[PDB]
Amino acid sequence: STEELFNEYKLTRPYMARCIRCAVGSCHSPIAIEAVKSDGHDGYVRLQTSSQYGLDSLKGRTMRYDMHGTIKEIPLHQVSLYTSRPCHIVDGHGYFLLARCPAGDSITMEFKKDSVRHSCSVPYEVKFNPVGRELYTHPPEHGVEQACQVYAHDAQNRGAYVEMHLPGSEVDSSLVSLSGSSVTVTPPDGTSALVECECGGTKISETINKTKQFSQCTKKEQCRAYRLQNDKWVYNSDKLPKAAGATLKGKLHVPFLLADGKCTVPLAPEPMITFGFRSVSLKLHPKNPTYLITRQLADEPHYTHELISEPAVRNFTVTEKGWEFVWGNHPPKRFWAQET
Amino acid sequence: ELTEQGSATIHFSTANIHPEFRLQICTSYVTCKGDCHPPKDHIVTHPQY
Amino acid sequence: EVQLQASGGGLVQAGGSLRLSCAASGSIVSINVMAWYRQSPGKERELVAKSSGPFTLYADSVKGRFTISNDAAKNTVDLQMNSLKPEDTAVYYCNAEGLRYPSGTYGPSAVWGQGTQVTVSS
Amino acid sequence: YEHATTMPSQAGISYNTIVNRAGYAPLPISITPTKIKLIPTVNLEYVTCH
Repeated sequence: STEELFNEYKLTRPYMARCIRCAVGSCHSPIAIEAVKSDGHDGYVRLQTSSQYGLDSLKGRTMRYDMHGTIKEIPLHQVSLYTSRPCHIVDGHGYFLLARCPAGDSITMEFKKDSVRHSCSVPYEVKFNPVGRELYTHPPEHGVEQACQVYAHDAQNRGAYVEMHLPGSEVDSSLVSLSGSSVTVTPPDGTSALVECECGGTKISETINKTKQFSQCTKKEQCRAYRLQNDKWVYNSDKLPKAAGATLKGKLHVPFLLADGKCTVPLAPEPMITFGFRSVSLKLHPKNPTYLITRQLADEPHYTHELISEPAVRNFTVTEKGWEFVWGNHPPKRFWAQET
Repeated sequence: ELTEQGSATIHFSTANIHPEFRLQICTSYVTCKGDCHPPKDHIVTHPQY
Repeated sequence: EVQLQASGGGLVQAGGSLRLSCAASGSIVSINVMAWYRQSPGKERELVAKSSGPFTLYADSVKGRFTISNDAAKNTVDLQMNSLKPEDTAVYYCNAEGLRYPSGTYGPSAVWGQGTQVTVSS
Repeated sequence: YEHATTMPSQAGISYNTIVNRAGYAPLPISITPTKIKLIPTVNLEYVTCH
């Protein structure tokens, strides 16, 4: 069962935000990216978005987002995002997205409506971490198994929680309009609004679905009308004003927490050894940059660590006490000389 | 500002560990003498005076 | 010297629900890592569960069927099992790592209990 | 500024020190130890009874 997991985010709504770079410029968008985390080894990254996923206006793959206070929905396979190459969206749940695509320097996320394209790009570093000691850029078809950390594919109630807050007052210039001589305020049906003005003196009025006109005001730009909502909490976003008083009403769990799993890691080619009197030579040919670590079995190791990305030649000396080395991810190889 | 029988407080700076000088006040000379000590700050953000 | 005592388990039919309990006793005040490990015959040891304070972890083949709860006050970890499969036949061990002795002579880091055998019949 | 001081190992008595500066006023220090513990590092071997 998963509806009990989804129940937490039925209590919230999407929210408009500011994003520095839409397709035009400094902009207000529904897809503002708050933060990005890239700690998993296989390129799995977590995006914290301003929209909601998996909830209809319960459906599998959809994006639920906000338009000047009006909630709208789109199929999930329309939105895209990229850093340097086209990324791939896996799944979404609430304010979080799990993505799998290679390294880069900026995150761009975009989608296309019937005629208007929405997008923006944020410059937060995304890093690709190789496992083991064989640097690569795309995981291999075959190799061996290791234990690294990858981000879990499914949602569950973990010990990590976030905080919501009571929403603030949202100014909307659309509500206010000019009558013949007064200012007309038309709050939306089934919701309350707050009108504050200084056209004459200080004014404050809570209207509840009432079309009221105020005297002494001629132009409309003098003053403002807001929107009030009690339910449908919002995340502790830094891009919003806060409400009045203690701003705390619970917390929600964060899915897609990291976990331990089995990892495919490449295997380097076998180095060809040639032996001589108290010495060894390693004919060597790497497919990718790889680490040599070499040690002696005496009181002092003379440990040597080296990164090689080209064919090369190395001649090592070995004594009776012993020599040991690791190339790539092979088990360590120990050689022990003999009198001759 | 000089009063009838008050005491005048004056701020100054010097470069001597053992300051000793003659101060001119408007008709006369007086002798001032003392022993200064290092300040605390190693690097400051104002000019030498 | 701290020791871990395991209890629970036993014989059951396919689809049953059991409980495993591991308790720590000795010169200990606060514990960090509660974990469970399973070892089937002819195979190496593997992790099944991992609990540490509020956080809990699960392996790939065991999600949605095992639940882990830790009580730091009693320093016990309880593993609730539901809807068991014939692949679950193994001996289960409980692990404790990051032990904080209350001075509390500093000693071995990790300890191990005897464990319990769990067998489900098809 | 570094200042070294010595403390007798005995609780129940006070101890006063003055930190002297050539160009600044002396600074007082008052110290009173309340309780000192000498905890041994002990391991457990076995237990016996009737």
